[PDB]
Amino acid sequence: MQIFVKTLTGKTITLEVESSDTIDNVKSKIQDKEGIPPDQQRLIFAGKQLEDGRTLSDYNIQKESTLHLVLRLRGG
Amino acid sequence: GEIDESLYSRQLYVLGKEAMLKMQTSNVLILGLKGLGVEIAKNVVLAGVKSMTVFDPEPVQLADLSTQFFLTEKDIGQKRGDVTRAKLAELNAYVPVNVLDSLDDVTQLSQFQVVVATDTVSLEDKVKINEFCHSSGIRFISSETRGLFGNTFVDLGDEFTVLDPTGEEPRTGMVSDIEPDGTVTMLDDNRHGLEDGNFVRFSEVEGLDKLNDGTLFKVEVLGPFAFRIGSVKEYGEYKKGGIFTEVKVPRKISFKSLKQQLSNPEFVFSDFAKFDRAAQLHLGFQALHQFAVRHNGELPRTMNDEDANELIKLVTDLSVQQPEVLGEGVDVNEDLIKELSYQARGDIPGVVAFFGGLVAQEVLKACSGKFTPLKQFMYFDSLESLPDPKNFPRNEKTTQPVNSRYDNQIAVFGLDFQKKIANSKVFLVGSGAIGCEMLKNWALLGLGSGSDGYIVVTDNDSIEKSNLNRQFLFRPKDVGKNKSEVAAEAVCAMNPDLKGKINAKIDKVGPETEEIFNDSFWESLDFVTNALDNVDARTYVDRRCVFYRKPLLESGTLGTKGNTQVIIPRLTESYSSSRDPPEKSIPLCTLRSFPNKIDHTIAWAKSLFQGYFTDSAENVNMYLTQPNFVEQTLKQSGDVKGVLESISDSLSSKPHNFEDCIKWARLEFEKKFNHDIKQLLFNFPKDAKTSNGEPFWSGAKRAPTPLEFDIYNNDHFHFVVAGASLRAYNYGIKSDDSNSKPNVDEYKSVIDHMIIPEFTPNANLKIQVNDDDPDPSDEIDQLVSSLPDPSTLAGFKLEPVDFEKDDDTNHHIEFITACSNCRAQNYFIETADRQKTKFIAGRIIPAIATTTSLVTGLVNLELYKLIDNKTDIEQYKNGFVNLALPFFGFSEPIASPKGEYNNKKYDKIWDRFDIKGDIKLSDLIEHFEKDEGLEITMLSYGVSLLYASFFPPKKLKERLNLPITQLVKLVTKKDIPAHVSTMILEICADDKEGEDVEVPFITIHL
Ligand SMILES: *NS(=O)(=O)OC[C@H]1C[C@@H](Nc2ccnc3cc(-c4cccc(SC(F)(F)F)c4)nn23)[C@H](O)[C@@H]1O
Ligand SMILES: [Cl-]
Ligand SMILES: [Cl-]
Repeated sequence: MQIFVKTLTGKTITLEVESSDTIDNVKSKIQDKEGIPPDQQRLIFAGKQLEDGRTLSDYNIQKESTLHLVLRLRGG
Repeated sequence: GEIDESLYSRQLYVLGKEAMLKMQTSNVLILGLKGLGVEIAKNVVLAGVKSMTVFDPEPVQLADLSTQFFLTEKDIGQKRGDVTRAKLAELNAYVPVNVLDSLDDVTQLSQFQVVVATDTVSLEDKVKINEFCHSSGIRFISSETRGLFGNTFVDLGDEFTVLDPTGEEPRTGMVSDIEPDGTVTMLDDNRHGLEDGNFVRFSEVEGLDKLNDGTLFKVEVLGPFAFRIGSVKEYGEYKKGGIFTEVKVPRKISFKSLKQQLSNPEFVFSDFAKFDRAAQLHLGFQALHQFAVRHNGELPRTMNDEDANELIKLVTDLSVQQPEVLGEGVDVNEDLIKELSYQARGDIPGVVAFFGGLVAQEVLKACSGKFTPLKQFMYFDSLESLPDPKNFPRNEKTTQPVNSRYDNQIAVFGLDFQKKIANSKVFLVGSGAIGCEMLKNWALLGLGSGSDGYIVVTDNDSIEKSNLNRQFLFRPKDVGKNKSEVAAEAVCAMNPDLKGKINAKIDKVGPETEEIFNDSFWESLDFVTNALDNVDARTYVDRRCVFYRKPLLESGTLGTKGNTQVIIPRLTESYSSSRDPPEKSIPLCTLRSFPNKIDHTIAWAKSLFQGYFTDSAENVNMYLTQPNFVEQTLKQSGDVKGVLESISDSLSSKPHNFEDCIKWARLEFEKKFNHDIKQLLFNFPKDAKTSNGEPFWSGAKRAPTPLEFDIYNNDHFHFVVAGASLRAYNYGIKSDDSNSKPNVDEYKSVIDHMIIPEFTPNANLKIQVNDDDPDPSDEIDQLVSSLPDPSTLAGFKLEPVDFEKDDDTNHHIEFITACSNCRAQNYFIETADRQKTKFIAGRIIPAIATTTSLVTGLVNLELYKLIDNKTDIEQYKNGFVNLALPFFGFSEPIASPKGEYNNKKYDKIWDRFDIKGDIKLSDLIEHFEKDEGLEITMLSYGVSLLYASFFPPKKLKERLNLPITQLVKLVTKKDIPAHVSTMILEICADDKEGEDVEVPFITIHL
């Protein structure tokens, strides 16, 4: 299936995945596309931050779901 | 066409000159000056629009003070508009603020480009005003807050052009091939970073010449390293070279009217976990108005059941009339609507701040076409903020007005909870942008105004002019004073309940101030809130919060982007548990020899600046005042030869007047932009080839060309002026009654009489090509014998330059800009202006008040959760925003990782072993085996090993009988300072089966 990853700068990434896939996996597909190491990636979906152990099923991620890749900022 | 950079500097890096120029031709009208209206207005006036006009002829009442920080009790009975006007005016001298007396004549709306309708304006009147606006090209925005709920609606008309959807730097990149079908391959491993449907232009593409003419090409992304632009065989055939630059094209969009949208709304979601709620609230908000029509302007009574059921029924009727909002077979969420009724009169600071920031930014979008507007409705709630009714019962008695400014907060949370807020003890780290907003919010909460409460705020910085653009507590007359102190005073004028309750300190947090910010200070607090501008500080506060077990409310911004995080004792990860992307380093060879971007020439120039005017001076002063210096340098410097040449040159040259400084700077121009370039070219001529026979100067290596000084060139001229002026300052030489602007003809007569020595190559010099390949005593002895004896120069001092990005008269950015651009000319890189150079060299963070208030609002809604000591992680919200998009999303915090040793479960972040007193080593080891089932294997204080189970008997007899303080003295040869009240010890240990197991750390309480 396809899912979408929207970044905090408005970029849209498309991914080919399976709900059996791990978050670890998804992070590495994101690494392939954007060059961002997995340990720097914050993915959120439907009120939860996705964690390394789990699967796409564990967060209930359907086809054409959008996940958000977000950041923390240093200004203040 | 003129923008005050000294005021607007940081906002300008967010919005841009064009957007701000349109903003300054836009007249804005705000209807309603309760909290929401005044928050929106504050932000828009700070941002700088041609004029702000406010309308609100209703008398001030005590309850209006819940969120309207510019009303005082003395204002009661007078009109909101009139009383607020002057205080908004003081925020920005460039923006007049007027009061519209009467809006009986809707025709008056024609004077304005953007009209905003807040919570004070009826729905019936909103639809009328919107129809007037929409049909005559006036941009319309509305917003309403009701308790912990809120919305906003945007209608920019039938024709609106978005000029830039995101505000991001255009992508850019180097190209290595373009095939006939249009497939564009990036150079090496560089990522183009484009998205399908982006547009790009090209330059330097050899063999396709009309492809460089400015034509745009639509992008088809193939992978991370290639995109396609459509056939190019009609333009020629690619040879080499090429740089693509992304272009944002304009986009025309249409809005519907408020009326059309009431029954077919287009939603943007505030939180995707809550999406099924937007339609329901959309019904509910309309119902509050129907309700008011039937009850003579009045909203539902606070916590009242009869009225809530009336609202539930009004909503039910509405879903029949607007079948399209819920859709087919979706029931009215009755509990939601009941809460909306219950809270309809609530005026909550955090929610007002959230909408005030958001809606202010939509106003700026509407004036400018910068950023993507909200299209068209957004609804929001923060219901998770409600305390557990077990601890704080909510009902008609507890929530009733008490005749105080807090009555409409009480309306939601109840009196006892509001009193608990007043008795909180809080530390605020920072009094800048977040800091000022935070203290305003706290003033409105009455936080710390109870006899058991207080606020401490610390910040060592003083108020600079650009601060005034987003630190709304400061005035032009406060410039130079201390932020924390002025801020504290300002918020007491806003709410006198805090008079005497804010301790404003001028200390920086960190390891050096732990005597001030000590055990007793920290243990006394309920929680800590950050308001900081860098990561190391946030990390330090996070560590202390872990150690003292205090919650921490974290936030941050960068332009339109922002985030919130909560760190809760014994529940979540801490700030330092996770990593953020680090700043990418430029390779050394790229800076030194092969720059291809202005970022590179700026870094180079900044460093030359340091060396010329700061480092070389500091060195000379050390050498003249430290009789061991030369000996000290030899053993300990990495670069010895450099330090000694910099002293030698600083003392032989020794100018006597300004004319000599001109000469030094001209010769520096020749060395840096002529000779060094000819040298690099001696080692690698234009046509030179690599090992495989490919051209050396390709891709990132751009073949330079030496400069012939030309005083009519701005960069050449300013290099000399700024370089001479700074040299002069180093040597204490008066600049030319320097109030005088520098004169071209004057400098030219000096430069024209100079003999500029010719370049001679050096065949010894080898230049480092890649960073991997390594490269660079009797000249040193020679260089020492050349140095003047220090008693030759008695009382001679050089004055080092302390870099200051924000003084336009001091020559610093003048120099770096000119020095950068001269090297840019060398390498055919586009030169940059002072603003851009200042942004890069000065590491300036883009910043605006809208994002700052919104994010602060979000923090103050998590704050409510701490007051209730919530232990259910599912209740807390880390937030992420970009107002440019606009985007809001939230996530439940991550749990602290847990461990186990033996049968004991522990928190890997938060748990420790607390030991009372200066315990003896043997007693400690024994306590752990007897009480914890742990055989200590290794025990350490910082860097130093105090005990290890492999220690043989002689060594153990030395240590086992020592208290920990003495054990440290034995090992580190160093005392424990008097003031130190705790010591952290790390341990490794084996469990009851003799296996190594990860365990908590130990705190020794002395
Ligand atoms: N975003 S803003 O408008 O620029 O305002 C930000 C505030 C925060 C201030 N900085 C500040 C205030 C109080 N204490 C500290 C400590 C530090 C700091 C900075 C760098 C390194 C270190 S040492 C370490 F990491 F703690 F070990 C400490 N910054 N503090 C500004 O003054 C501004 O007003
Ligand atoms: Cl109303
Ligand atoms: Cl921009």
